[PDB]
Amino acid sequence: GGLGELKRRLLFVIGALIVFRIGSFIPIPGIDAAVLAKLLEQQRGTIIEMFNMFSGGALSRASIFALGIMPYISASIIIQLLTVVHPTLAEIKKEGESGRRKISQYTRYGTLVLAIFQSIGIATGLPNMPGMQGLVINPGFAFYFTAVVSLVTGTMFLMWLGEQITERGIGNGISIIIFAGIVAGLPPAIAHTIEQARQGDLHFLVLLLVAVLVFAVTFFVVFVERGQRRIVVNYAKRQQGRRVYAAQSTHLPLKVNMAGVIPAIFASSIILFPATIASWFGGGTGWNWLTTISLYLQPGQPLYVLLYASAIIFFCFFYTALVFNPRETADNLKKSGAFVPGIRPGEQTAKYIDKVMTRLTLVGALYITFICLIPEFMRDAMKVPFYFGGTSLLIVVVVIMDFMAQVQTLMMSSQY
RNA sequence: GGGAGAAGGCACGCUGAUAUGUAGGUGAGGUCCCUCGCGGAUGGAGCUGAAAUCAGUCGAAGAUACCAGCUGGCUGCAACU
Repeated sequence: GGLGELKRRLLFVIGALIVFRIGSFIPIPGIDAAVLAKLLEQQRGTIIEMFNMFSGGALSRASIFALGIMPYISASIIIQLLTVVHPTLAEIKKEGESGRRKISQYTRYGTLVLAIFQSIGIATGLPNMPGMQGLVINPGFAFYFTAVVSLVTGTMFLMWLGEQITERGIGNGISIIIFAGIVAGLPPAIAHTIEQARQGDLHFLVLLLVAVLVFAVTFFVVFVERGQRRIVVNYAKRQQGRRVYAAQSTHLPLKVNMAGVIPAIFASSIILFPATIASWFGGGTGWNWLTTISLYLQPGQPLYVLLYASAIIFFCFFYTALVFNPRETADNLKKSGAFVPGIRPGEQTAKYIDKVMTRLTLVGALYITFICLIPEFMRDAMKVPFYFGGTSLLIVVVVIMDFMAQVQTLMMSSQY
């Protein structure tokens, strides 16, 4: 706040959020958001609620972003999938950053194609199914083309905003946009909670217990994320071997979390994808089957909570194992002549680190599972609104902690 | 040539550093050359590894056991194995 350098970046990010907000408050022409918002009040609109949380609340308002930034993440999932399966992309990836720019371009183009396909499916399928129940506009090719091009331009401009915040400002664009979109719904929730509290509909003690529990979860997950296991190693004697004296790290820190919201968003996309594709048909055979299997996975249902929990565990474990590389560490200790008591340098050192991280990231994922599990049972028992949900809290905490970590990192780098 | 191992004396363990194993010994990967091979040069990862010096430490005793010359002076005879 004091430094002007970070101040300009802050004003840039905030301003970007302003532009994004104004752009998100503009509904699609020929679409009434009132009947849509009225439709979400039923049980058939509860299944799309979880998908609405990642749209920044622009889904109910029928803004220029239908799916939000989700198709970009899904596009990244598809790109990584083709990278794992097809060796052709893997070869290009090994050609250096020059091929990484190609993977980039193909990821953006894939995002474009997915945006087009999803625009077509959504706009054509759901409204025109009854048809013309929610929309007055006739099911013609004009409305189709209009909706397609509109959602394409919207998603493209959104990606542009994501690139601008990432480049000309601190932190990730997608991260801060999703974060802002999530925390934007908190003040109306609190306001409506207070207004209904004086009506006798909601008890004050309940809200107090909710707030206290939220603060407790906060303090807890903050305490956990900064928790780490350090490996003590004393090296080295005999100063004329051209390695010592260090003047280096006397201990190797090991963090439970990376940390990032990427596994959470990815897992969210993966789990919600079958729920998203089945939510396009409200009536007909979709009501008899697709709507049923859409009710199979619900934020209020324990099954979806357990499945999403397992997804969180798997994605977080895989990501944590992917980011941290014991090879580079072992090579770093080898070139410096570090000898671990405990050990002998080689491949045996890499197996030890993996052995520790396997017993670490596991119980860490168990902790995250618990933290994600509590607010659902709290929502069932205390009847708290959906803005207090566990996923949103996790996203907020991760985003804030990681952003502040990056800030302190930049301040430490600029210091010495 | 010998006599001579003459006689007589000195250090000797362990641990650390000089060097997280040195001097040497071996010689991978790589790059180059080739009359292209079980080739040549470069190359130094890994592996092996004395000796010494300095500092410390235990014990009455460090060639701690088994192992492993008694030595010197005069003379007879036979040169010698």
